[PDB]
Amino acid sequence: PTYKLTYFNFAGLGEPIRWMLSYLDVPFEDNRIEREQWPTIKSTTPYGQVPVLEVDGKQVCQSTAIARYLGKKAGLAGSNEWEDLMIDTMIDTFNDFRSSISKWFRESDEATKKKLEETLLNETVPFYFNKFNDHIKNNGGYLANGKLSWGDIYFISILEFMTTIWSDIIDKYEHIKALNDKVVNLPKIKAWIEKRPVP
Amino acid sequence: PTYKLTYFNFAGLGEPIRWMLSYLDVPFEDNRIEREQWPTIKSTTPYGQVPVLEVDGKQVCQSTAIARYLGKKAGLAGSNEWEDLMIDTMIDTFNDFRSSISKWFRDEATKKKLEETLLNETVPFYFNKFNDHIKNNGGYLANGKLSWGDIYFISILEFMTTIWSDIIDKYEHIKALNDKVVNLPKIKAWIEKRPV
Ligand SMILES: N[C@@H](CCC(=O)N[C@@H](CS)C(=O)NCC(=O)O)C(=O)O
Ligand SMILES: N[C@@H](CCC(=O)N[C@@H](CS)C(=O)NCC(=O)O)C(=O)O
Repeated sequence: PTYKLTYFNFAGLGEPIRWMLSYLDVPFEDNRIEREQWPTIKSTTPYGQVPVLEVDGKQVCQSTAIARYLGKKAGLAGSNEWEDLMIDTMIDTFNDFRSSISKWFRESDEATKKKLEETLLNETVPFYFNKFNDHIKNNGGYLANGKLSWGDIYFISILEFMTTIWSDIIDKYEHIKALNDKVVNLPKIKAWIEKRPVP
Repeated sequence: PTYKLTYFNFAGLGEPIRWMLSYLDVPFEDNRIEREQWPTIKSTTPYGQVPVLEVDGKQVCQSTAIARYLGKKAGLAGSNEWEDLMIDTMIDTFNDFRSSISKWFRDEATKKKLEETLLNETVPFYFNKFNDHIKNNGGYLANGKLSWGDIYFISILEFMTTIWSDIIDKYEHIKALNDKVVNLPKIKAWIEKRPV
């Protein structure tokens, strides 16, 4: 198939798809958009947002849906419906968490924003990350089913983005950091990290 | 297995799971939580929220994940991974739409303003696209055939209609999809026995 990814010129929600396509070892166009050109491109997307992955000429959006699809293609999904449920539930929970990051990112009042960041760093992150940490510990060192999934790749690629703001944030969570080191050293993901544009 | 669904005593995000369990034709305990008891129950849930579906005692959360799981068990998912992507992408987009709703649900004059953006901007942006998608793709959200996404979509829209009675009336293909789904025998039977 042909693959063309459109996203902004940073990691964000494009990166899970880039990592999955790299893991899949397929060529793909990495179409990156500057923030300056976004009001132009916005009206061209199916629902006004990126990422968009064009597969054999058909535009598909939603980072999670696409990651799962590529995960199936990659052999990084479940062996049965229950195993896929174990992956899906963790990523939907992660996406509930990262909604908090989005609220903080889009706040225009600086003092409120500082208040969101405080709540985020001292209540929200511990609440979710202690559970994620305990879950990974008790699930074989992975998000789900004791084995590598597209969920692990989605989780780590997006957490890496957080490390660009709060650099130490995942360090104290031993099992999150252990999954992080494992994923970024998958050879094709490692390669992508080495060759990817480094803003 | 045994199934126990815990959610509040209204439709909301529990209703897609109730509809899917009904469509699956399996017995389940419909554990409907009153707001008064929610502070007690909240700490017992995996991540502080409902719905929670207990499957032979194991707690699973996340309404979309559960609906997809039950969808696959019910023969209402895709025939291949492309077809499953077609369902999954529409529902994640619908969940983006829903996210705008959730903020309203969370001062009665600032509520009145959030509600004007929802009805006047957010709803028309999304529902025009959903309506035309359904129109030009066989009368369903994905792949020209009934999926768990249709169930999820219509059940949550039905709950939105209990607040904004005319919200889908101008979207004739959405309304038509609604009418198809709620007249499915297993669904219809649920709608008749559920709390008023
Ligand atoms: N649920 C969507 C969220 C996509 C999304 O939020 N895209 C943002 C960038 S991360 C965007 O397009 N912002 C530009 C805008 O909203 O105009 C997904 O997971 O792909
Ligand atoms: N992504 C979750 C969202 C769950 C959610 O937002 N649950 C709300 C009710 S619809 C809740 O439990 N509110 C009570 C609380 O947060 O204390 C899902 O789809 O199940």
